[PDB]
Amino acid sequence: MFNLFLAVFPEIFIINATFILLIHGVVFSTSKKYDYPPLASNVGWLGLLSVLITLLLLAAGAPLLTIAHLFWNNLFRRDNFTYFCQIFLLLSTAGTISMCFDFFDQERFDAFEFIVLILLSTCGMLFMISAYDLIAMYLAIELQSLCFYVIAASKRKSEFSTEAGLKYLILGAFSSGILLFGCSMIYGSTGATHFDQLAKILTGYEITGARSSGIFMGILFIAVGFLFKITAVPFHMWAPDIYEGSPTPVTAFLSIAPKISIFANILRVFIYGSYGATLQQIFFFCSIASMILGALAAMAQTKVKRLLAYSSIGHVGYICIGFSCGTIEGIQSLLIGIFIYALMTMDAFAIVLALRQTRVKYIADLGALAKTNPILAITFSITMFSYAGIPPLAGFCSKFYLFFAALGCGAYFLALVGVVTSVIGCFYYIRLVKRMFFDTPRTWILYEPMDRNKSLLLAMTSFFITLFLLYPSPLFSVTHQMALSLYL
Amino acid sequence: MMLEFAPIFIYLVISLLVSLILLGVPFLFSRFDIRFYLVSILFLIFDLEVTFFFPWAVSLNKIDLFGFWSMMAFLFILTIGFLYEWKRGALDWE
Amino acid sequence: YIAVPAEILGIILPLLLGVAFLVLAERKVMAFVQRRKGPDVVGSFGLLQPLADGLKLILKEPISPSSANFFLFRMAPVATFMLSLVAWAVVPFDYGMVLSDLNIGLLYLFAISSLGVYGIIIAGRSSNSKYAFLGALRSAAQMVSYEVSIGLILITVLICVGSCNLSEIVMAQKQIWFGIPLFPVLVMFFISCLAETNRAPFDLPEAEAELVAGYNVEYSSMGFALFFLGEYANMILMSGLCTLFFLGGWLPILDLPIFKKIPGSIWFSIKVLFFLFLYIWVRAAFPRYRYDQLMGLGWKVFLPLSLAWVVSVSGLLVTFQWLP
Amino acid sequence: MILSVLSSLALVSGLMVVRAKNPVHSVLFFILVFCDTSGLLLLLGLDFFAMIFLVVYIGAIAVLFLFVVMMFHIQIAEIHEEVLRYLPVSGIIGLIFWWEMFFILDNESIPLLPTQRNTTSLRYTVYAGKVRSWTNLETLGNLLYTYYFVWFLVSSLILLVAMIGAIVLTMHRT
Amino acid sequence: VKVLTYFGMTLAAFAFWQSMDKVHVWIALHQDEKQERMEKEAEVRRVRAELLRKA
Amino acid sequence: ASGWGITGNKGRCYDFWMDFSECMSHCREPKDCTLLREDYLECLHHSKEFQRRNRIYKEEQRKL
Amino acid sequence: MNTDITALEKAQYPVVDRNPAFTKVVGNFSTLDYLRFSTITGISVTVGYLSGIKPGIKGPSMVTGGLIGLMGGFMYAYQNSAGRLMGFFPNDGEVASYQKR
Amino acid sequence: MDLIKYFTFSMIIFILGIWGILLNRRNILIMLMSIELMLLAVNLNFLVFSVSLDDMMGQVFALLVLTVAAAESAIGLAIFVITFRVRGTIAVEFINSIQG
Ligand SMILES: CCCCCCCCCCCCCCCCCC(=O)OC[C@H](COP(=O)([O-])OCC(O)COP(=O)([O-])OC[C@@H](COC(=O)CCCCCCCCCCCCCCCCC)OC(=O)CCCCCCCCCCCCCCCCC)OC(=O)CCCCCCCCCCCCCCCCC
Ligand SMILES: CCCCCCCCCCCCCCCCCC(=O)OC[C@H](COP(=O)([O-])OCC(O)COP(=O)([O-])OC[C@@H](COC(=O)CCCCCCCCCCCCCCCCC)OC(=O)CCCCCCCCCCCCCCCCC)OC(=O)CCCCCCCCCCCCCCCCC
Ligand SMILES: C[C@@H]1CC[C@@]2(OC1)O[C@H]1C[C@H]3[C@@H]4CC=C5C[C@@H](OCCC(CO[C@H]6O[C@H](CO)[C@@H](O[C@H]7O[C@H](CO)[C@@H](O)[C@H](O)[C@H]7O)[C@H](O)[C@H]6O)CO[C@H]6O[C@H](CO)[C@@H](O[C@H]7O[C@H](CO)[C@@H](O)[C@H](O)[C@H]7O)[C@H](O)[C@H]6O)CC[C@]5(C)[C@H]4CC[C@]3(C)[C@H]1[C@@H]2C
Ligand SMILES: CCCCCCCCCCCCCCCCCC(=O)O[C@@H](COC(=O)CCCCCCCCCCCCCCC)COP(=O)(O)OCC[N+](C)(C)C
Ligand SMILES: CCCCCCCCCCCCCCCCCC(=O)O[C@@H](COC(=O)CCCCCCCCCCCCCCC)COP(=O)(O)OC[C@H](O)CO
Ligand SMILES: CCCCCCCCCCCCCCCCCCCC(=O)O[C@H](COC(=O)CCCCCCCCCCCCCC)COP(=O)(O)OCCN
Ligand SMILES: COC1=C(OC)C(=O)C(C/C=C(\C)CC/C=C(\C)CC/C=C(/C)CC/C=C(\C)CCC=C(C)C)=C(C)C1=O
Repeated sequence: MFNLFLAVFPEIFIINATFILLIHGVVFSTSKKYDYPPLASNVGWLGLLSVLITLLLLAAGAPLLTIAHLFWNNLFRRDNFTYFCQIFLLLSTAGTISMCFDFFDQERFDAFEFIVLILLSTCGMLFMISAYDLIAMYLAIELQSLCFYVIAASKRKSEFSTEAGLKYLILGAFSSGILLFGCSMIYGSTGATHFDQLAKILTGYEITGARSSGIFMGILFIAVGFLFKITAVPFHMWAPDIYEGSPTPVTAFLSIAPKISIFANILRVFIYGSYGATLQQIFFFCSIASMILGALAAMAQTKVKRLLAYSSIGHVGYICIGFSCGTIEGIQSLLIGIFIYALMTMDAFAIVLALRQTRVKYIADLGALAKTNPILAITFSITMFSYAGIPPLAGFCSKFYLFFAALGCGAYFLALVGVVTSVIGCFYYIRLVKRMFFDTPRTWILYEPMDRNKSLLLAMTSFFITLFLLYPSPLFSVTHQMALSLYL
Repeated sequence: MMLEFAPIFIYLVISLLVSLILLGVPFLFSRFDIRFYLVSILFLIFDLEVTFFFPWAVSLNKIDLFGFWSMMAFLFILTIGFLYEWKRGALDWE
Repeated sequence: YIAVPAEILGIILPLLLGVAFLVLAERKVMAFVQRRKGPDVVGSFGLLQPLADGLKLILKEPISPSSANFFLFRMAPVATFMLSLVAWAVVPFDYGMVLSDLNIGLLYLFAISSLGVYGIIIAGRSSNSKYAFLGALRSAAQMVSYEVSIGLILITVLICVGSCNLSEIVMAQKQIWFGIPLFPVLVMFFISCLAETNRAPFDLPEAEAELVAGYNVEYSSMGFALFFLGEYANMILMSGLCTLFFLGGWLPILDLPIFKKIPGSIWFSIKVLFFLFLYIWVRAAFPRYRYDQLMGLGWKVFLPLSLAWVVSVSGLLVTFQWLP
Repeated sequence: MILSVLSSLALVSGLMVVRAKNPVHSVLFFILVFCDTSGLLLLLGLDFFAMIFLVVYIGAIAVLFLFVVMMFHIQIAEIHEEVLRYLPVSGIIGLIFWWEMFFILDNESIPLLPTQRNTTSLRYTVYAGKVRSWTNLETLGNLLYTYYFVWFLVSSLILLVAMIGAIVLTMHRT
Repeated sequence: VKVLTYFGMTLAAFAFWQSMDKVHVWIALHQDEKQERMEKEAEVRRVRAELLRKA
Repeated sequence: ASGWGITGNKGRCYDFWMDFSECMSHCREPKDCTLLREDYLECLHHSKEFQRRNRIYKEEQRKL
Repeated sequence: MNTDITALEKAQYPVVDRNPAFTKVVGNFSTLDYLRFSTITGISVTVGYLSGIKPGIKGPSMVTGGLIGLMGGFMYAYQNSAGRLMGFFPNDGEVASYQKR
Repeated sequence: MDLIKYFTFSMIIFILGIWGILLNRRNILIMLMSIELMLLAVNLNFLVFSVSLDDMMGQVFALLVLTVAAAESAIGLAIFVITFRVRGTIAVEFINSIQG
């Protein structure tokens, strides 16, 4: 009996460690004897440790995660794809946590519950990746969402943070209701919620004239929920406001991990299921809309956070082009894009968090940065050029695939849109470089140097961004492996 | 069978009529306190706990040890939450 | 179904009479403890006092203050009174003596109890009076707080019985009354019943002398009477529930032919009378808690103990395989 | 007919939820909607869910809403607006949803037209399933804690998040 | 609202639901014609596909 | 598809489901399992049964 | 409760025990398992101590970190030992001990 | 006709929630209430389908969805409370400062 639970050792450990940290934090934060010490950094270090131990347990036990698969079948499904997705999710969570300590001590954000909520949301996203039934998928999505709602409003006396939370909760709850409605329609039409059963029922028919309008609209509503989650246009406008109004570590965490989890869900639901061309057309139109709107709105922005939010919207458009084309290379390119975008976003938010120690808000606040911190201005410039997709930086992969699929699926309007939006993006990315290097403002802002954690993370992500294309084989092989494991 | 609910409806109708008769015969001759929200939240949580207890209580003879320990784990999570509330002063009305 | 209204009236009317005389019995017992005589002028031994008080109330002009919640103000007492009445549809007085033999009767009683709070809340809010509103909020919070412990004790009984059917709960006590092994649970249940019915030592609405205005202070004539009647009917119901769950309902004390001679309804009535006497006795014996103290007792004492009893009973019954 | 009555009550009560000027009144109508829903559940034979909808939706959730809305003391000027200018946008959105979504089951689940013949005699009774009938409660409890226990525990995690968030966002200890 | 207003709205809603019942009966009665139209269009499409495949 | 019935016995449409699943588990073309699939879906919704009975009712209303 | 240990991906090494008992797995702990266990626990205690200095709770922080490390290290050692007995990990020692007793 | 009548009941509840979103641009509390209405309609959809299909999966998920609805309302009302506390008002013009 005990050995059956080897399939959930990683999750058991992280949940138990989260409980231990909750108890530790609440017991000593309330201690008069110790004079109510702030425990955000102490619990943060212990939680980073817990995340790393979870990663060790998961990575080193790859076969064991598939033990007792028949017993666990109606609860979840673990395979190679989920293996790599969960490893990447844990790595992203560890990096995001490591970027938070200067924020904890200098702002004096003393709430250790922040770390606990991050860990519980990580548990939720882990269960999201392995979900193999509509019920499990919904429950894990809701756990993740509720944790985000709470942490988005963590600055509870701030107008901005409270506004972010309110908008997030209302729009999140609305989208979740729409998705749940879709799930109910699919169950009513097919008598099934398990992904295997849905695959068997729906395969071979798609729209064979006598199409289940119940099945067709259930798929549509579920897709609407998914598109809200990935911040695809027209279900996107929550994202810029929430990203800007939330505390910056929250914004960094939301920018990466939920995308990984929800894209795992989307792959395993749609790609593994079957209504077909309708849904790929959904993602096609949403990709085009996201690219165009992201480019234009980002061009309008004068503030750093909003610029990065709109940039992420545009990039999810680029990524969803891969899902749309419906090929093994499409899935592989989507995964490569997710990985590279995540690393670049981690780099960008490490810089943003470093600059938040002097309250960076506007793009113009970067003036004369090439004088006051030359190596920081260069590092940030490499990130921008990578965001623009200039070769040989890592960001060039997403552009290359966008056009590869445009000429592979046979889509020339898509190629035209890609060209135009890429040029617009390059303009608003090099505007930052111009501000740091070319401008001569009358008043300068002198920034405090970053802590060791962010400097090390920045140093590694900056080598990856510059040098990835010299040795890109491991990512290519692992992503091809994952794309194949979805069906075999 | 749902047959036994019909007398309840007729009982409700009669009780309502008695209420109207009794009440109608004499016509012939800005300070928000968060602790209420908090007690509402606690009641909601333990209301759901009782809700989940009901099927478990009637099903103990069939679920045996596995069901017992799964409910115990459920209770462990909820009781950790309760300990958190207790330490934070949510249960103190002074 | 044509005879169903006759059965319903045969429940409701004697219940209203019983409430009218419960008020008199409370006055009499309180007086006798206090070395005085209660009402003994209006009728022989004061037995006509309830009819006179009810007649006075119906002959009293209603006030209906100039509020903006004219409908809600009068409907709140109707709601609480109807809820007090409808719980008796599932109460069995003897084997086969019950209006609705609900399989889900225990949860139905819990639902009715949970619904009881709305009359008090709406009366407080609709009365256009800050004192009534504050008192109603405090009373509502107290009732919801003690409802948790009531529900957990219900779960303990359910674990022992394996069915939500009240008659089955009674007949599961043929071997032994549940109040013997679960005596601390019965004490907890009685105290929680006191708190849930806003009764002494938990009667905040009665604490006008303590600068705590009750939720029904703006009510006159028959709305106030409806609130009062619902409260006393709920006291009778809580006594009946204590009898059903822990004292074996209609069962005799000993399974002997001498005890089986007297009908089960009489056994049930006698146990209910004992519990009503304890209600009155407790009101006569002790002072009252403050609101904060009783809230602390609800969340810090009775909830943990109720949960612990759930765990202990279930674990013991699972271990030795004594489950129903 | 009975479903017509309950659906009419639900329709009117829901319109009152979304259109009452006073938010306290909206909460009270919401409570009427849950009562009607419970009636439907009793018609379906799901007495456990019928009772739980009263216990949780009305007994706990609506009470929370009522406590919060009552202490807010909202003035109508802060939330008033004329809705006559929304009739067209609601007309198109409602109609499209109406035409698509009230009739989605019609092609898959074609109704049996009631004929002028007693079909009740064609009801076949299998007594084998009637020897030991299961309540809704015990059928649900046979599954929640053993075969689908992981989802049960994840729901517990969701409730824990609710408790933590409620404390962290609103607590001001005296 | 007035109590009588709520009652009248309930009556109007009852009429609406009975009308919806009539609509459902109409939709059910036209299943056969819709099937016939679907079959004729399927035959036309199949004939066109077979004829164009001849070239 | 789950097999858990609402009254504590095997679900009404579970044997049809299992026949369809067992067919699809070895037939490389889903068109070979079309008949079993439409039997499963007929058990869920009774569409063809009710359509045929409505045809009978229609003819009765036409000949009266 | 019906159980089935059968994994999706078969073991690539000889199966000494398909579903080893808890105490058998613990008794199967090797020197390398104990090294992993002790290293994880020691690192966790060190992190607890160092992160606890600024709040002033280095002792209790050491205890908390040590509890996390003890649980994680035991889970990791159990994972390795059970995987060896089940044939999922290289298990030369287990096979040698099995072919003799 | 039973199943079409049970489904249109839940459907009117869902459409009412949608309309409540559409008609309440100055009243975000009612917007939250409309979202609960939609969640109730979905829950009813699962229960009706469970009976119609003779399958228990609809019932398990209905209970879990009730848990989600409870947690959602708790957290949402907390966020409402803190927004009101910061601004002293619930009017929508005081929650429009993030834009562009
Ligand atoms: C033969 C027997 C004779 C003896 C028995 C006779 C019994 C008496 C008759 C029954 C009662 C009828 C009279 C009602 C009271 C009138 C007296 C009065 O003083 O009213 C004052 C009233 C003032 O309002 P108030 O109550 O004081 O509240 C003030 C504030 O609003 C309060 O603030 P608030 O916050 O509480 O509320 C906010 C907001 C509340 O906002 C709202 O309520 C929205 C108002 C618009 C309602 C829209 C329709 C809602 C009904 C649902 C219908 C189906 C909808 C389907 C939509 C989904 C489909 C996609 O307030 C309002 O907007 C008030 C507007 C009220 C207008 C109601 C109009 C209803 C629509 C009628 C349509 C008729 C069409 C007929 C066919 C229908 C199709 C089948 O003014 C009126 O006179 C209007 C009421 C009169 C019309 C309503 C009753 C209609 C009944 C028709 C008869 C039934 C026909 C079908 C029979 C079927 C048989 C098979
Ligand atoms: C076989 C069956 C036989 C049945 C026989 C009985 C048939 C009765 C037919 C009556 C229709 C003809 C009426 C002719 C005119 C009568 C003369 C007259 O109106 O003077 C009366 C006069 C007020 O009349 P008005 O001039 O129109 O003034 C109206 C407003 O002031 C105007 O001010 P406003 O504009 O500012 O409005 C504010 C709002 C006030 O704000 C509100 O929110 C109103 C309250 C609504 C929600 C309140 C309940 C939720 C709160 C929680 C309560 C506890 C929950 C748990 C306990 C209950 C659950 C079982 O006022 C209203 O909206 C009132 C609308 C009433 C809708 C609610 C009542 C319908 C409930 C469904 C009944 C189902 C059966 C009937 C339908 C059958 C099929 C057709 O005074 C009274 O009504 C006396 C107060 C006592 C009322 C007690 C009613 C029961 C209360 C306790 C139960 C609560 C739950 C309700 C039942 C739930 C069932 C599960
Ligand atoms: C604690 C607090 C307090 C508040 C509260 O809780 C909280 O308090 C709680 C208290 C609750 C009430 C409790 C109780 C009820 C009664 C229920 O109402 C029963 C209705 C059902 C039962 O009705 C019949 O059931 C049997 C017949 O079915 C009868 O058996 C005969 O027939 C047997 C067979 O020959 C013989 O063998 C027997 O010997 C022979 O006797 C039986 O006598 C009779 O009862 C369903 O019936 C219908 O359903 C049919 C199907 O749809 C419809 O068929 C139609 O459609 C068909 C096509 O579809 C066409 O083919 C048809 O031609 C065409 O007619 C039709 O409309 C109608 O029949 C309606 C809900 C309500 C009000 C609750 C509301 C909510 C509360 C107030 C709660 C509230 C919230
Ligand atoms: C060809 C690529 C495609 C095009 C993209 C080009 C992107 C760059 C744009 C080119 C235009 C000119 C760029 C000018 C940058 C050169 C100046 C520079 O970066 O110097 C840095 C140097 O920045 C670095 O530190 C770069 C380190 C990267 C290490 C990469 C080498 C890896 C192996 C080397 C091993 C170690 C050294 C071996 C020999 C000792 C000095 O930084 P400061 O901020 O001035 O002071 C630093 C503080 N302090 C001197 C006190 C330490
Ligand atoms: C307020 C009280 C708090 C209590 C906290 C302590 C207990 C918490 C629960 C800890 C898990 C179980 C610990 C008890 C050890 C004894 C377990 C045991 O006796 O083994 C039994 C088996 O016990 C179990 O396997 C149940 C384990 C409960 C599940 C606990 C969750 C652990 C991790 C789950 C991972 C899923 C992801 C979590 C999602 C949040 C043997 O039963 P059987 O195989 O002979 O037959 C089965 C049964 O009799 C018939 O149905
Ligand atoms: C791939 C391209 C090429 C990359 C090349 C990689 C080469 C390997 C890297 C070599 C590293 C060289 C430096 C090694 C010596 C530094 C040792 C750190 C000492 C240390 O204890 O640092 C502590 C802080 O932790 C820290 O600062 C460490 C944590 C910093 C984050 C590191 C990552 C952790 C999370 C993982 C994220 C993964 C993201 C992937 C998506 C305390 O420091 P202090 O004493 O100065 O006091 C700080 C005030 N509080
Ligand atoms: C400058 O002049 C003006 C306009 O003109 C730009 C206006 O509009 C308006 C006011 C009216 C508006 C804004 C209605 C437009 C709203 C829409 C379309 C709702 C959808 C929301 C967004 C953000 C659009 C995103 C959707 C896209 C790009 C396409 C949908 C998705 C796919 C194809 C997959 C005003 C006053 C105006 O003065």
